Amino acid sequence: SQSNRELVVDFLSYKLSQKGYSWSQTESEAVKQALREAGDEFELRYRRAFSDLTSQLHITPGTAYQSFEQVVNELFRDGVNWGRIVAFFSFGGALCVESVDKEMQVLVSRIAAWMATYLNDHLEPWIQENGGWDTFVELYG
Ligand SMILES: O=C(O)c1nc(-c2ccc3c(c2)/C(=N/Nc2nc4ccccc4s2)CCC3)sc1CCCCc1ccccc1
Repeated sequence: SQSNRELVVDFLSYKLSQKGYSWSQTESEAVKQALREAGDEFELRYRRAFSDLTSQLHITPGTAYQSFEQVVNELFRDGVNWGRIVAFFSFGGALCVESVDKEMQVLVSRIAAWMATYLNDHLEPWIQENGGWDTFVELYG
């Protein structure tokens, strides 16, 4: 839904404010706060245990959605758990952060459309199948 939309933005803008950048190119906030937190732990703790997915996608302004998708597919080669969804978000942040690093901040809005597309096309059936976002929270919060 658009629940996923505003979630991609929260995660992205946070990841940028953290790197010193600026996105300007209730119980809900609890999910955002929870995803903000898990991504931070993901980065501190695991990110460097897996192959670098950003190394596999050579991000450019003329990169297509299906390029991104086919890379993101790799993440979920062995199924969907919440962790990999976290890693997914972390990935979008790193694409975003790298983009701004390389003077391609135009991509950022694209990367967010991309993730949102990927979420609804690939992951929402799972999330609702596994208790929605309020469930992710009860576990990882
Ligand atoms: O749980 C898993 O099975 C799992 N498999 C994972 C997996 C499976 C397959 C692949 C990978 C990871 C790969 N990851 N490569 C990445 N490279 C990058 C680069 C930048 C940002 C994010 C990423 S993720 C590359 C090869 C395919 S990631 C993952 C979750 C790791 C823990 C997440 C977490 C951390 C703190 C709090 C809550 C949850």
